[PDB]
Amino acid sequence: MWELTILHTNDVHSRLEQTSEDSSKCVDASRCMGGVARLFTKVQQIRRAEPNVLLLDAGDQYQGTIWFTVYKGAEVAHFMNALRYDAMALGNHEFDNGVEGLIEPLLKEAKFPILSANIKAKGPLASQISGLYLPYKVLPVGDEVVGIVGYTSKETPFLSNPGTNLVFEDEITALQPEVDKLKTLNVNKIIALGHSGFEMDKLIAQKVRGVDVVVGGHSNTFLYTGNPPSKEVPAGKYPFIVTSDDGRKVPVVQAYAFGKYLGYLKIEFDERGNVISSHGNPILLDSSIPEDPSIKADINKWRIKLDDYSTQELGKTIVYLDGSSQSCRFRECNMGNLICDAMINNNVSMCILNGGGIRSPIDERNDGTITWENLAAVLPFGGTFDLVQLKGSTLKKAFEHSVHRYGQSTGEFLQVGGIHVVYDLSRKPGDRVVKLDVLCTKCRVPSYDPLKMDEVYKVILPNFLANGGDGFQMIKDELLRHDSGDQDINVVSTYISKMKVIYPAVEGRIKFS
Amino acid sequence: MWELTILHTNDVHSRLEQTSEDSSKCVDASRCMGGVARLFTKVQQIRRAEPNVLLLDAGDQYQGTIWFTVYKGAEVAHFMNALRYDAMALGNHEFDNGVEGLIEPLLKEAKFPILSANIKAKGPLASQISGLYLPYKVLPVGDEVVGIVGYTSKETPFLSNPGTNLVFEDEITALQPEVDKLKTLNVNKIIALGHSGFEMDKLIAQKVRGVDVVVGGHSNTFLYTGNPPSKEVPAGKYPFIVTSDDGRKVPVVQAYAFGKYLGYLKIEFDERGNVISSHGNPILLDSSIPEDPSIKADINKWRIKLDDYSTQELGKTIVYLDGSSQSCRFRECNMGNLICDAMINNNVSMCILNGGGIRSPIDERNDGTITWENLAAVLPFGGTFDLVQLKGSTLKKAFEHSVHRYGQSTGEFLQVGGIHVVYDLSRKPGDRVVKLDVLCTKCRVPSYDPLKMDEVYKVILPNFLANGGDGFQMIKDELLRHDSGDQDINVVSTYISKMKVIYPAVEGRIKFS
Ligand SMILES: CCCN(Cc1ccc(-c2cn(CCF)nn2)cc1)c1nc(Cl)nc2c1ncn2[C@@H]1O[C@H](COP(=O)(O)CP(=O)(O)O)[C@@H](O)[C@H]1O
Ligand SMILES: CCCN(Cc1ccc(-c2cn(CCF)nn2)cc1)c1nc(Cl)nc2c1ncn2[C@@H]1O[C@H](COP(=O)(O)CP(=O)(O)O)[C@@H](O)[C@H]1O
Ligand SMILES: [Zn+2]
Ligand SMILES: [Zn+2]
Ligand SMILES: [Zn+2]
Ligand SMILES: [Zn+2]
Repeated sequence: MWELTILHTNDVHSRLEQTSEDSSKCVDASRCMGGVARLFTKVQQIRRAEPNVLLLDAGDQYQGTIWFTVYKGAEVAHFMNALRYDAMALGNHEFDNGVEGLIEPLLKEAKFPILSANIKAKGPLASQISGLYLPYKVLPVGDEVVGIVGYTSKETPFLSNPGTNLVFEDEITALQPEVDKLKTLNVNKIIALGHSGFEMDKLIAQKVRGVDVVVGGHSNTFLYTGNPPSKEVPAGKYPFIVTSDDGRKVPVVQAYAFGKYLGYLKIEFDERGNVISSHGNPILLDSSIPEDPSIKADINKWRIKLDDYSTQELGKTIVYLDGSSQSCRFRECNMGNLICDAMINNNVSMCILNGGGIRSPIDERNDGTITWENLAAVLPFGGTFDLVQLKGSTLKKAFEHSVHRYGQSTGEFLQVGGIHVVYDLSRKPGDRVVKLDVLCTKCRVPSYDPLKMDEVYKVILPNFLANGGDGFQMIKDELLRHDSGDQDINVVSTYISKMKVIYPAVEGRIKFS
Repeated sequence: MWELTILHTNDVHSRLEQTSEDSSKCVDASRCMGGVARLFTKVQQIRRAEPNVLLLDAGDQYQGTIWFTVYKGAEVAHFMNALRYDAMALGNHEFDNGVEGLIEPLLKEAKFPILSANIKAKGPLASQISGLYLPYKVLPVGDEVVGIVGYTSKETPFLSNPGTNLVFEDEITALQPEVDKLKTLNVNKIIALGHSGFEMDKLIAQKVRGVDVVVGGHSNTFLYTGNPPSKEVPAGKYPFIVTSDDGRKVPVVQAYAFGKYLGYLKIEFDERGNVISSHGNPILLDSSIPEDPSIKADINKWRIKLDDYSTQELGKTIVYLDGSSQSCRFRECNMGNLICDAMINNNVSMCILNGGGIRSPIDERNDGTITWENLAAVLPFGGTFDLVQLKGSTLKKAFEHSVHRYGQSTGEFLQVGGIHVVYDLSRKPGDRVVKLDVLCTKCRVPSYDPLKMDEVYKVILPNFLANGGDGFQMIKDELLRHDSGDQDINVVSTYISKMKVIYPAVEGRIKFS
């Protein structure tokens, strides 16, 4: 009989400073949430109350806000060290700044094991990272040992910039020998901590024999048993119970994203390291839990650098800039419309944009003041808006891909400019596009004329889509001409200043049967 | 066996200086048309070829271009005197500058009879304007007399500001005693010259016993026998033959508008002043007819004052600003979209605009340069964009009115901003609106939601529509609140400068089944 409490965050994405209800910049501080300082209070509060506790992270601490743009990992290592994190799995966004952008700020400065069993190293890089990350860590909790095995998304080479001298083996295949190794090492209790998404977490739980619990991330999954405290609608109960082939009931947990919730999972274990009972719920980190003062003071010490890099007004918004996943990945969101307008205004009649790239909404309640900061949250990656030459057939395929797996918060949903697309989800994937009228360019007056397969159109789109990202291989493998455009933020920054006061709308660009 | 040639212009609307194929400012002078100087050449050319000729005008020289804004009638009297016009009927736009702004520049300076039989004067104005205009004029042509009887639109009190001491009696009723008078005065030939439109011209021809020929205007009707020389599609043959009740075939003519065509009509008359034969066609005044040099020199000697009209680009257009009647009064024209955007940007989610108020397109081929001159052609009246508070039922009625007599180049067709209307012309007038989704204002993110009858909307529209013009009595008799807005031109002038480079489009705001 042993009691362990697992506390977990996943996909925080640089929300060190407290955010709004929608994870945008904290506007109303009385009705504000999350943050590293507020989490310190709840973590500390749990730590004293429970006997054996583990604060874990399932990746994606990188990107999302100006904190990352400025410190590039210095904030993550400093504040995760401050919060005394027990362990963290490598996320796909941890490789965004190349291999050194992982080695120099985080891997060298972290006072905690950073894990990953399915990443193997070769050649020059082989000895550089050797020992900086481990496949597993056997933490001594009380008078028991707990083995944590890490894993990072198999698709990280596509999804980010991990490098050429790192190899991403299959999760379940690379995890099993490491779990079996730990079992022989008399490690009765195995947590698997990884960044591969909910569906992959569930088969890990069902397939990897010996994993007592799965703590994942990547997909921003929100799980809840009961009536949720906020706008987040749950995908299942907390914990999600997977019945392994072993005959065990393996709990699977996720904490949404942006440090809005601290995942709490209490576990009763037997003499042999088997879950007898488990229960919990992700704790909503809201104003009812005070931000720890000493830790918040350090955030303010690290804020004056961030202040200079976004302490002035660029434009004003009278509409709420809806840059939320719930809207931008399922329907035409006004933020996507704004960015597309900004793109064409920077030069072409068509713009295409992956909803996945819309990382943050912008709140108009702060009188509409749109600062450099509000916006480096919407566009945190520093890509560009590149010119392309596409065939009508090529564009029809991309729209077909746009809703190929619709309804799974995937980022391949397109936000458009100068395109009027209508979808029918009742039909089979591959024949769901019902209309695609595009804005004419040879014409003297622009009018929407249906797309012709055999005609060549000039579309402006992010570097990510030109690179063939989000599975848009047809764009990369069928384009006629690609051109290096201007920096993504500066396209929206120059447009906002030019407009002075903005007000985009859902005007029927994307429609559904 | 008498031969009379009637030469006629109608609705020139201040196109003294030659214009483009679309009556906008002359861009390419080698492919340019119309104008007072070019007309002088063709008129003089006809005059020396034919024996008995009459140069007549059926109204509307006033308003249209900056020539009228600056000289307010000095140009009309000076150049019509130069062109040696024989007679002119009063048009509805002649009263645009009140009753004094007609008498002071034109009525006192014209070296030709200005006619109108259906305008009667009362009280103070009675003796002021006594003799300045006449109901008829008996011109001596060769060794014969020709009686011309004038008429101005019955609805001029609504259509413009004709003062308060002028009374507009019915045309056919006021014309008949004057034609009967002339017949008793032994005046065998009667040509009726008036500004009431084509349909009214045809009933005048059928009904007023004794009228040998009708030469009209107001409706910009283009008539042609054969293959037309330009974009103007004809409404009938030239001359249009009306069969009068007293067994005569009465010819009816019109020469489109803007001085693009000089209407030519050949007439064989009998001993008793009866048309035996008649034939003609409106002559396309193009570069193939040279502009008379002496007269063009005078146009340039005056032009010098008009030159200080923003001879610097307020803004640039990359699209052709389609401000033509053919588009703006039948479908959603990009010019109407531009003005509506300018109105909401000015200071509300909805804008409505009468297509009639779009008096001129703007040509983007002149390096895209938009000047105060160009804008004065689109918006020549000096109205204002007023705020209104109308209920859904009231707006639904206005949209029904919009297409109540659709297809007759009437100005009550609405151009919109933040409104998405769909019409079905197959249905009965009063049941023609199938969709009317409006842009929400109480919402945080603007989205198009269907209009509710019992809800109030805050629409921005011209003062012309607010004081119930174009038969939109429902606007004037059902509004909840009206507010004095900014000047029409200055709303578009401030918007263009703010945007720097504009590019409106036909984006589906107005649609049809
Ligand atoms: C230049 C491109 C910048 N990046 C990052 C990035 C990509 C690839 C390399 C990279 C360099 N190289 C080497 C070139 F030689 N190979 N590869 C680097 C960085 C990106 N840009 C845009 Cl526009 N969108 C991006 C994006 N990354 C991701 N999304 C979106 O994120 C969505 C998922 O979001 P989520 O569910 O919260 C899961 P997670 O992102 O929280 O892990 C997707 O559907 C995408 O649409
Ligand atoms: C402040 C309003 C300015 N005006 C002029 C005007 C109206 C009325 C008074 C007037 C002052 N008052 C007194 C107020 F206390 N009563 N009445 C003066 C001037 C106007 N404004 C706008 Cl927005 N549109 C106008 C307009 N006039 C006409 N259209 C349009 O012209 C179309 C027809 O064009 P057409 O076929 O070429 C025939 P014609 O105009 O060549 O004769 C119509 O359908 C209208 O839409
Ligand atoms: Zn993430
Ligand atoms: Zn991730
Ligand atoms: Zn006219
Ligand atoms: Zn008229």
